[PDB]
Amino acid sequence: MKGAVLITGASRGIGEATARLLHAKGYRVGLMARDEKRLQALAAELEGALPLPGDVREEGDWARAVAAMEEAFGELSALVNNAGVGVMKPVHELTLEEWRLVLDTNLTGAFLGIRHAVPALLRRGGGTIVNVGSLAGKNPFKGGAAYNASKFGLLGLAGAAMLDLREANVRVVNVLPGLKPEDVAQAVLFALEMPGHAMVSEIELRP
Amino acid sequence: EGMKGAVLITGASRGIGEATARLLHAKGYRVGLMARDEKRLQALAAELEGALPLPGDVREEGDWARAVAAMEEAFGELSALVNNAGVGVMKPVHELTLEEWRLVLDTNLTGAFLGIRHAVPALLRRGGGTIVNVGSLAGKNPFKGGAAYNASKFGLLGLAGAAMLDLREANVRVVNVLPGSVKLKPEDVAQAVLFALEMPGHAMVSEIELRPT
Ligand SMILES: [Co+2]
Ligand SMILES: [Co+2]
Repeated sequence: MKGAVLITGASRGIGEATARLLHAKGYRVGLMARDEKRLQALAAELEGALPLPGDVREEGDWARAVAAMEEAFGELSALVNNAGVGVMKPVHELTLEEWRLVLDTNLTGAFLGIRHAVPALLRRGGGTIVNVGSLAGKNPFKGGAAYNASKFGLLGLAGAAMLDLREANVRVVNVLPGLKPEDVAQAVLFALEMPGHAMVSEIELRP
Repeated sequence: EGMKGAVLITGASRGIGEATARLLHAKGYRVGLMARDEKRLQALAAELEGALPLPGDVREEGDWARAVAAMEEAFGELSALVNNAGVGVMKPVHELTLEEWRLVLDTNLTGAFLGIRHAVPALLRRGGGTIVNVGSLAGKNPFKGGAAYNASKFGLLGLAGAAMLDLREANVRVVNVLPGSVKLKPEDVAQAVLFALEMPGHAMVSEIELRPT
């Protein structure tokens, strides 16, 4: 009875470390990821976890994932918006398709996560939404136009969302890594157990 | 008189956009008026001789391609771009539809990207130029109902920051013009946009912050 937590980009990096940590801590986690091959292996490692291969950009996949969490665990206590991809090229060399891939996955994906998760959290009397910040701090860098745009956008989305859901006992917390994936994973764990009283809205880790 | 530059302005039919158009044109700059409301663009184009009415949607690469090209055919070149297009839908984050969300982000954020993508080549043709982004307070201060608006305004700074680092070696200056922290008239912003454009070349300005006096 630790709480059902949905995690995007769970097949690798921070997502995987987070998945592994929460599962080893008694959390019943849902693993959302695009890479089916990796997810399949992780689904057998974390027995009990709910493997949910899909596309964070698709609103349909989000409906199915949240519905699946409630059907398998009876509820959704938290969402960890981690999913994040990049395409490092000079701003004027990026194509619309590349721009969209990053923005739709990193930013639109988080928005959809929130939209589809809130209704499920409300039915549980509340919950937590954790967003993973940029893995390169909050300073612009060459070739990062799309990436920075998505990560900065994410903060704006999270800031407004925090104010919106605050009275419905839904805490929006940002975990901003900008070392090791196991580190960020620890930060996410803290955000899920420590707060609760809806006060901490941002945890930052040293570069 | 008649060789100050050719500037393409988005959201030119109203507010800051229109104020920038009137000033720059009065100062000798050739201007392209980009906005969706064709009637208002035509009306404003009539008030300014030479002004190029370029109705179009900043979300479409197609309209940007045609706009920039129209600029080069009418004025022989494009010297600068001013991003001022914007739309707003405010409401609780989870109550926002995917459609309402895309309207805001594609127009306010993707629109600037497409603008940089299609204006740069025309600027590289003449050896350089300027891209001015009109910022917003919503770019730093979250607020109830601003999920999509804040996200697009925060993201704009991310895009702009990396953009200036990518283009500075090609002599393309990306400068941001935005409000202070804590009323600012449309004419005041137009003035800042004016300076950003006309200033000597040497470790120039990357950002100009304004506030009501
Ligand atoms: Co993944
Ligand atoms: Co209009």
